[PDB]
Amino acid sequence: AGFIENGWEGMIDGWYGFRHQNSEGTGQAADLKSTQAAIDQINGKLNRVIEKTNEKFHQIEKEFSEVEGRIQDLEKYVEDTKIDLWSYNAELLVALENQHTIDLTDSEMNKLFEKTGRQLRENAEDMGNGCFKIYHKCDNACIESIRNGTYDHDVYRDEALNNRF
Amino acid sequence: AGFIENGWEGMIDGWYGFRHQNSEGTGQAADLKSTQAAIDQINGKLNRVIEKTNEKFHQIEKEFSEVEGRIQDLEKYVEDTKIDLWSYNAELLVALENQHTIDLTDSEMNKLFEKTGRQLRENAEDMGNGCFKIYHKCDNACIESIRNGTYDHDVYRDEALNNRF
Amino acid sequence: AGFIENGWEGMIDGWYGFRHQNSEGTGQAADLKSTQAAIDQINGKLNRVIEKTNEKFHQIEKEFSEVEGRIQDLEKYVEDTKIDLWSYNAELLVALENQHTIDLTDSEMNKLFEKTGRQLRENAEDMGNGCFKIYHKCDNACIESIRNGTYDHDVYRDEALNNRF
Amino acid sequence: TATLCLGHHAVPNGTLVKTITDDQIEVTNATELVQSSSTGKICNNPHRILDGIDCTLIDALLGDPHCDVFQNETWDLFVERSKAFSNCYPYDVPDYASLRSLVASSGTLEFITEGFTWTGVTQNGGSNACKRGPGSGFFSRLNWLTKSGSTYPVLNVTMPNNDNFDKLYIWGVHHPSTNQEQTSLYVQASGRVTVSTRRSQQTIIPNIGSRPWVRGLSSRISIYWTIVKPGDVLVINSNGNLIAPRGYFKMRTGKSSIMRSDAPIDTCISECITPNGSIPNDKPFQNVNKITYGACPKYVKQNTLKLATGMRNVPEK
Amino acid sequence: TATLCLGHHAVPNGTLVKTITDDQIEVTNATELVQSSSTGKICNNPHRILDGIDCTLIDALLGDPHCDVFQNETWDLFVERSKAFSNCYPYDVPDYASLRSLVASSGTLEFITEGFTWTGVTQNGGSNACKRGPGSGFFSRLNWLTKSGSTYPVLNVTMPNNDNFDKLYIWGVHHPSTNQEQTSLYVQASGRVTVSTRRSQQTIIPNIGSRPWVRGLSSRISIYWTIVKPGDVLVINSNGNLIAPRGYFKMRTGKSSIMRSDAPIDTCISECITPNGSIPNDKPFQNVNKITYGACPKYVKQNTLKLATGMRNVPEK
Amino acid sequence: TATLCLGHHAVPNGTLVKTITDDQIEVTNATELVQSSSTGKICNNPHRILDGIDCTLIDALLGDPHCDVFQNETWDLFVERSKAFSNCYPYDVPDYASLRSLVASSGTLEFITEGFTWTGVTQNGGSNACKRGPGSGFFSRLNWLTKSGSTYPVLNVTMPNNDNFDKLYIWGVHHPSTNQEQTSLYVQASGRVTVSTRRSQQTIIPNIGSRPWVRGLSSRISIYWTIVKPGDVLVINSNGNLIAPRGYFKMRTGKSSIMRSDAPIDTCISECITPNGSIPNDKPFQNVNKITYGACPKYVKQNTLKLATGMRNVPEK
Ligand SMILES: *[C@@H]1O[C@H](CO)[C@@H](O)[C@H](O)[C@H]1NC(C)=O
Ligand SMILES: *[C@@H]1O[C@H](CO)[C@@H](O)[C@H](O)[C@H]1NC(C)=O
Ligand SMILES: *[C@@H]1O[C@H](CO)[C@@H](O)[C@H](O)[C@H]1NC(C)=O
Ligand SMILES: *[C@@H]1O[C@H](CO)[C@@H](O)[C@H](O)[C@H]1NC(C)=O
Ligand SMILES: *[C@@H]1O[C@H](CO)[C@@H](O)[C@H](O)[C@H]1NC(C)=O
Ligand SMILES: *[C@@H]1O[C@H](CO)[C@@H](O)[C@H](O)[C@H]1NC(C)=O
Ligand SMILES: *[C@@H]1O[C@H](CO)[C@@H](O)[C@H](O)[C@H]1NC(C)=O
Ligand SMILES: *[C@@H]1O[C@H](CO)[C@@H](O)[C@H](O)[C@H]1NC(C)=O
Ligand SMILES: *[C@@H]1O[C@H](CO)[C@@H](O)[C@H](O)[C@H]1NC(C)=O
Ligand SMILES: *[C@@H]1O[C@H](CO)[C@@H](O)[C@H](O)[C@H]1NC(C)=O
Ligand SMILES: *[C@@H]1O[C@H](CO)[C@@H](O)[C@H](O)[C@H]1NC(C)=O
Ligand SMILES: *[C@@H]1O[C@H](CO)[C@@H](O)[C@H](O)[C@H]1NC(C)=O
Repeated sequence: AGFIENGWEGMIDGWYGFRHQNSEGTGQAADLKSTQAAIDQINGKLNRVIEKTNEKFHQIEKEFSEVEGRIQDLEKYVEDTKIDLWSYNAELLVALENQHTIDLTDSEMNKLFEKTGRQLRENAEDMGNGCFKIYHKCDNACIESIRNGTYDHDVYRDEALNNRF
Repeated sequence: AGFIENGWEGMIDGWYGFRHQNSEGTGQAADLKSTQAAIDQINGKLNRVIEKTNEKFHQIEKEFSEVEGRIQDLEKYVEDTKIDLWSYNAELLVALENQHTIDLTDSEMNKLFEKTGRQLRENAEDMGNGCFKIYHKCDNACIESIRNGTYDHDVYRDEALNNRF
Repeated sequence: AGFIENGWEGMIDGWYGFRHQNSEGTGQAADLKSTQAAIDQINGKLNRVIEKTNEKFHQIEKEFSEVEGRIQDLEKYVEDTKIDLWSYNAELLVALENQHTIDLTDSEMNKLFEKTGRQLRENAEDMGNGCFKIYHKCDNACIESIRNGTYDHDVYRDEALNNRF
Repeated sequence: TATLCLGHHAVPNGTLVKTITDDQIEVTNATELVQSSSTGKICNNPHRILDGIDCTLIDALLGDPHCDVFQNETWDLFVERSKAFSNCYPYDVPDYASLRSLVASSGTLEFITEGFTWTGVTQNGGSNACKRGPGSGFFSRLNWLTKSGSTYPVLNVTMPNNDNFDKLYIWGVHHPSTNQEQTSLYVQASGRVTVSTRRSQQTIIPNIGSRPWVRGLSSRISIYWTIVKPGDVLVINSNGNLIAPRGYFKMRTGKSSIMRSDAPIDTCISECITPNGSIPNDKPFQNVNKITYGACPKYVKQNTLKLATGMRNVPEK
Repeated sequence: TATLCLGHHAVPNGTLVKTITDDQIEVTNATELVQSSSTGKICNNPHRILDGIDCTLIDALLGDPHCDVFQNETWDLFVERSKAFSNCYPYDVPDYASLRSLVASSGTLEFITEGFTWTGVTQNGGSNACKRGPGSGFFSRLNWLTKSGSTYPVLNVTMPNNDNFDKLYIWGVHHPSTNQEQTSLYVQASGRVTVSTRRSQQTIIPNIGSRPWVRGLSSRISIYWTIVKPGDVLVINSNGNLIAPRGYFKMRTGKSSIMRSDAPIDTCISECITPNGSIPNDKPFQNVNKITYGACPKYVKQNTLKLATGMRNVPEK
Repeated sequence: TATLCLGHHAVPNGTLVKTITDDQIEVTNATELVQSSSTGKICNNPHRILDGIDCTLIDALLGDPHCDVFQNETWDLFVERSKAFSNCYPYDVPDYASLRSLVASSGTLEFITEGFTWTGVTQNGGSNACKRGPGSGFFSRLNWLTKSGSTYPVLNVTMPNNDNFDKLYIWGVHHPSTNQEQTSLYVQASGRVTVSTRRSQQTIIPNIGSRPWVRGLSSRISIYWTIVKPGDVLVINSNGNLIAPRGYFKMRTGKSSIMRSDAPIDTCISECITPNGSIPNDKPFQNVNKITYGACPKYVKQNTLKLATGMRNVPEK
């Protein structure tokens, strides 16, 4: 895909979208449904989904000015144990969350692509670069019909198949 | 997909399956191989895969009736630390397990769809609603052949391609 | 896929690759880009990505030769708590890491397949067994062109479409 | 042509679960992972449960007259009740909690009487604060030694451990309310009690004075203990105020413990005991209590956790 | 024909994050999950912060003349400073740390004077080591009892708890530098102090001898405490060296604590306090300190953790 | 036409791993994450390992005649052996475990002799229970003071810390077996030992009586310690039973520790030491022991954990 080859530095009205070329020239528009879906999943994740702030008050002493022996050794041990475990949880959690963010945003891109491909049916071919070659004249009203989910492939097959085969 | 648009409240003989319409009327049948595969993965997960019950006996005191000072403060600290960490593990684990259950069951649905699509080859088109339009007459024996993995696309191409193009 | 039906015990020059049959006979070659990508992800994961060795020195006593009462009970409790939590982390981590290894290597196989399918475009059909049927004569130079990403589908469509339809 | 539709089942009413990417997603089925309730009763199987009815473990250990039924008793779990009370000569146990832990984990009150010989003293003294039967009495496992005639010798007694197990000795020190009691009771202006082994020693000095009145007495007894390992020797040296051991408790290791609970005990089977009663152990987590015994679920803060047991539920509409 | 291209946005300069499969991947946006800095100041809201300026909590408890401003004071967090110093009769507190913890968590120095009657002794003795105003003095919550005329009786005083809360009593024991002080101060060759309740007792024996000189004195006072619950009784018995209580501190439970910090306090609002000052609590983790109070982020070793807030950044080229 | 087949490799014999969705899945390759074995030997590099052969750390500290080889010795790890034994005047150390921890973490027995002057007493007393050479002796770092002629004065000695480091003083108290020993040894019916600093004091009262016989003696010595910080002062006051310090141990901070092990030490290099011997540290987890020192893998319960290093293995058939 074209979305593997690169992203668009020129797209500022959304995260995912369409770019096109036809007889009326070129243009661009964001897809707001996939943009919002990716955003909602992320905003949820950045919030307190599996963790929250706990309020704590009186606790053990963590710093000492004197050498005491066994009790102090245990208090230090307990605190170091707690820190190592929370530091671990923080590494694993961030790597898992980042792994899921990359995967959900790549998936939203692929979903838009498959969604488009099945709307077009046999009237278009996948060029291997994130683009569909549409085999019939498709003007700006047509491109918007594809973009908003109303493209009717049955009014184009007679032309599109003649151009494909 | 049709499996995104909705599920079937009328399907009770399995989790995944087929519904069809042909010259003999309509019908429905569950796919038992994908149903069982999803079930086996889930039954495993609901079992002691990454966790088990531990048997514990004598332990520290966790409740106190008197104000003692340092030792009691440490005992409470140790127990609160343990609880916060296990409560965290429970949230992360359940969210991860649920994330994997949704993903494995969506994937089993998509696998059945791709499996069907390649059996049909060029004799059918993906309508974008979880359905394949079969371009040749396909009676109830044909539909079962597709369902049990024995459909021979080479005996239909001559008809199916004439109807597609 | 053919990569679901089986792997190749005869492939030793990489992890992923191609096998072919044409007018010049048969052959095999590994795909080095997908082989290295799977390896790099794994070598990273097998390294200290979310965990590292900590160096520890003086610590609490963990074994006792006498019955002491409360302090000893707390020291044992603290150590058992630490062990149960790290044992849990080890089970969850290994199962998650193995889940990701299987998923990344299955995905690299599917990526090579889709990559090949879009290079071939309409000049080949997916046979449902990890194989593409190429509908034009494709000699050893052609097969290498497909393998190294330089296949030009536009010089074959006139032949390939006549053989497909 | 024909249409072949692929899909999956749905249910009229699903349930909500949480995932990494979604806060609430409806699924066909979900199970509950937190056990949030108990039966309110403690099961007497498979574990051996010993209901201390009005006794604490220490009163049972010392031999309080109301706890005579617990002599040589065993348990996997000793259960203390909020109604438990003491009714004997007033006492204290420095580091009470450790003695309670030692005895609870040993799991037995098996007691073996030993031939200690105390000469020049009067043996078996009692009090009206610890009545046994119609008259005065004392703790059944202790021997209150007092003067004989007009004297009280220094007692020096040796009791070797030639056995193959550890011996637990319980002993104590008397604390008179006045200077006029200590010299009429054991004819000594300044008493001391020393108990020792080949590895450690404890020396206790009695403290004279009035404490608040408990059961008619302003005086107190302090309880101390020592453990003698095989090959070691117990030596007791005193010149007054000795509440002598009568023998030893046999120590054991194992699964035994102690819990505080007012829950009744019944004829049912359960591997997990909490102070709110027994709970099922078929879920990985519980939020019934933090205090548990046996094959129990992990304690968590959450009252509920739903684990999807199926796919997303998408109704037909 | 026409071309319809699908894609996603990119940014001129993205940021790197870590995943399970990749050590460094560039993303369009990422946020920071570790709070690594403080304002350097402690906020005085919403928590009640009590700056002990040159006082420690124990000097404020005992009544050191420089800490007279903390009488009947309350706090959610008591802040000790490195500049704090003592300036009164030299003292020690066995298990200092526990007393400091008890008082800090109670959260108050509310003190109620009680009608203790000490007969046959001289009340309110002081020292030039604890000047109050131009002359000698002592800790404001303690009463140093000495001989009266030529005698010192055994003091036996009873103070019952008929209230519905726990009472904390602070008392101590004097340790003279010489045999020539103890018999001129409280006419007694061997003093003892016994303080007791219906459940426990403490008996302290004074230790005669010279210690290093502190503020001109080679003598010391040891501080002890006891808690009397409703229905219980406080009894004090002594034949010399008693630094008597003047009443009790009212005990409370709650969110109160203590911290050591040299950070200044200001007019700002923050729920999380560390010894380096208040920090924001809008991130799940912090690496400012391990010592925290209030609604704080978890302490981690990492100085930084980046969480992707967007997709992979793939520049146009 | 032509056929182009895509696929991946397989191996004749793969290995099984566990995933989230599968309990056992065969993969081409897998590695082992738990180190389950040791060499049975302790490596003497890179850490400095000190084999106490028949000594414990405390006997080496005190100066037991068999431990004379450990004077002024240092270690990163002190290794105690099960065969270690004491052979000197019988002793006890209240809170033994804390002293053992303090010395072990300091990492040195460097000892500096100080000019303590003890007047009116006989210095350097010994016993046949601690023979040194052919005659009687004592612990090398302690000075047993006894009467001189017919008297024993109260000793009052001051030793200031004008250095820039902490000084550890080890001292003790003698406990005679009888009233007929204490008045012939240090002419005193009731001895006391007080050791103090500007911040704390310890007063010990000797306890007279026979203990079980150890090496021919029914008497005992108790060991106590104190730490003097720069600017502070050590003061010792006694009227009998003082086992005097001869100087101080220099305290240090660092990586030093102590372990109990019967494993031999050899000429190899390993960063991780367990009591079963050194182990490799190339795996994240180990199940060799819970007691570890240095750059060690985490201890887990599992004997094995397999991490896939490759893809699913699907044989040709
Ligand atoms: C989609 O776009 C076309 C062309 O602009 C318009 O006629 C049609 O009404 C739009 N449909 C929807 C659902 O917005
Ligand atoms: C599949 O179904 C057809 C039609 O019912 C039947 O003839 C065929 O034998 C079945 N094959 C298998 C493998 O069950
Ligand atoms: C791909 O292979 C063909 C046939 O061997 C060769 O002519 C061509 O130069 C190769 N291209 C690349 C990029 O290696
Ligand atoms: C307790 O067991 C010992 C075992 O020797 C026995 O001598 C003693 O009589 C038993 N006591 C009771 C109350 O059963
Ligand atoms: C000491 O006070 C108590 C009250 O607690 C009283 O009962 C007792 O008789 C008094 N004793 C003396 C020595 O006067
Ligand atoms: C039982 O659970 C309740 C919470 O509903 C708790 O307050 C109580 O302390 C528990 N039982 C006991 C006696 O610990
Ligand atoms: C402290 O509060 C008590 C409450 O009864 C009051 O009697 C006393 O005078 C108050 N002391 C100060 C210093 O305000
Ligand atoms: C004891 O030594 C101190 C020095 O610490 C000295 O000031 C004091 O006068 C001495 N006292 C006696 C009893 O000689
Ligand atoms: C503040 O942070 C620093 C680390 O930069 C730490 O050394 C210091 O101890 C912290 N503050 C206090 C007073 O604990
Ligand atoms: C130990 O080190 C000190 C350092 O001043 C030295 O005086 C002393 O002689 C040394 N002792 C031994 C046994 O080497
Ligand atoms: C005290 O008993 C011991 C045996 O432990 C004995 O050796 C010693 O001589 C006895 N001493 C007295 C005071 O009779
Ligand atoms: C070495 O491992 C074994 C388990 O096989 C354990 O029993 C033993 O205690 C370990 N070594 C030591 C001396 O701690």
